[PDB]
Amino acid sequence: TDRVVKAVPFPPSHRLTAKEVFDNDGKPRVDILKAHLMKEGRLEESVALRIITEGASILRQEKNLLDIDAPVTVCGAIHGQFFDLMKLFEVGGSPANTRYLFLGDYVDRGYFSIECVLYLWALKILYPKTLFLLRGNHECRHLTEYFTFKQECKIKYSERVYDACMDAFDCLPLAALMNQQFLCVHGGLSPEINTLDDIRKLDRFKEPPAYGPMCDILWSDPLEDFGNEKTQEHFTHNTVRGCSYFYSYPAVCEFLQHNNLLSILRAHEAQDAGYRMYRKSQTTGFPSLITIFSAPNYLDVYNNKAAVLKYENNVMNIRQFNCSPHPYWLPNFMDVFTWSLPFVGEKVTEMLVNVLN
Amino acid sequence: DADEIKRLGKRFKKLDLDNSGSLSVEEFMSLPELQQNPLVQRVIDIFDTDGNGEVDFKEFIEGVSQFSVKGDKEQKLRFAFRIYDMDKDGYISNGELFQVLKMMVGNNLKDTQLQQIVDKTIINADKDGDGRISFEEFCAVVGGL
Amino acid sequence: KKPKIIITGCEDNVYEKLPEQNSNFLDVPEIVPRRRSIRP
Ligand SMILES: [Ca+2]
Ligand SMILES: [Ca+2]
Ligand SMILES: [Ca+2]
Ligand SMILES: [Ca+2]
Ligand SMILES: [Fe+3]
Repeated sequence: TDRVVKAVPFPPSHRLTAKEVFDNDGKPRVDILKAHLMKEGRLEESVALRIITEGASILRQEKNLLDIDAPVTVCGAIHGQFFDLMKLFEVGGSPANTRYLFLGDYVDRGYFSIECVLYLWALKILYPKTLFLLRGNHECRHLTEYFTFKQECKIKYSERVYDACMDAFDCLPLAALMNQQFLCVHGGLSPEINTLDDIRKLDRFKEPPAYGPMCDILWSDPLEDFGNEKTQEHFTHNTVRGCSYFYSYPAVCEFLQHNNLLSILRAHEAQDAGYRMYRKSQTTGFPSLITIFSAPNYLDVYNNKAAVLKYENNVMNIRQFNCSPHPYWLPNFMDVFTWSLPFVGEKVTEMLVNVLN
Repeated sequence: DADEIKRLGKRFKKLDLDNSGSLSVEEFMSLPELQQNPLVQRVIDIFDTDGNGEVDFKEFIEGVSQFSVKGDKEQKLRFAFRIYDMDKDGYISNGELFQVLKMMVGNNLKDTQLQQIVDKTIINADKDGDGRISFEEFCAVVGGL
Repeated sequence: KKPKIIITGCEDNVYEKLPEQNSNFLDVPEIVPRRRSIRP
């Protein structure tokens, strides 16, 4: 009876129970989940931990290098944009009848990362053979405690949910082999990965180290002049990231030609049009490198389009989409009492300072 | 300390332009250093304890005395809670929090963006479901995490 | 035997710009090279 603005929806306080989310066969009801999560509605902590654990069990069974066949939708970095994730599934096709391959980076940046994790983990449980989730550089314990994802779990839910995600991200596969043609990673190649068996030999169930091929899978980036190189140095130090390497056009072409592949799908880097097809390989005729970015209007300032890749019927359909309205949040999930209390303490002090003189 | 009462009597006397024993808002706004301040009216409403639209010398001392170094953390948070609680019913409702914040933020936030963070603040800080934040609920978020 | 590439574009993004924060009032904190993300 004391609410000035009614133009925004009042978020619900009823935490979804285990009976409202899960059916009688242990299948999560994604319809109740989407409708509740989009209203900024929270789940019961026991349910939030149940969706993470049952999903991580399916992820722990999967291999380091997944076998995915066409038709399949290839998504890029989401970065906690849950209300843009809802438009991504409408552009790329409903998950109930379309294969999906995500390339990581589901958390951090966007202030709806836990909503993205709970919804993508619920689709992974409901579709354990048609939907696939790979790991990015942000699905670790070092970046989430630095990029407000730990704060997102502690404010919306509890620190126990954050601990469950750090154990669920360790189960995310590293790479994927799509249709025996394309290698799908997050960052890119590595100076320690010559064959696809080098991808299989890695122990992904750990925190991504600062070295080794596991770090280069998620952190490496293409050269700024990819395709127009000054030298032939295959891997140089990635000076922007501070770790991993820069892979060149001769490096990717040699890798594509050695393992008899066509291209390398990846994300990890923002694109103004949501995608970027790099220089064609002289021995294939197809773009040797393809960056995919599924975050429209990155950080609410980039004003960029986001693209998804729907590979079907020998056609690589890069389908773009724009952003969607999302609720507002103060930086680092700060409440209005913490934000305004210093201003209250300061300006009131200035009053008596000048009143009493 | 009767020395402070006599010393603050002169300062209260200069602020009294009409010499009515009370201080109106326009008599406060005679201070050029209090113009650019969104919480002058709230402090005047907190100091006033009858509704005369004016702060007498007894209300002046009762209000100013809560700001000396001699005072526990509950005294300071008592005044801070009364900043948002406008009607002085003991609790802060959704409108009282939106209205007071509207003064401090000016136009740095739109109404649709200020209302969203106000609701989510109370939602994650209303341990009783009454739709409002109490003094103990106000203290469980301020001071520490 | 390469596949065909088709781009399905859309219209420009429609979002809301935050009004510039008057430092005199209660301002919102700011958030923080433009192509790659952020180093550890
Ligand atoms: Ca007077
Ligand atoms: Ca009075
Ligand atoms: Ca009240
Ligand atoms: Ca309450
Ligand atoms: Fe990344």
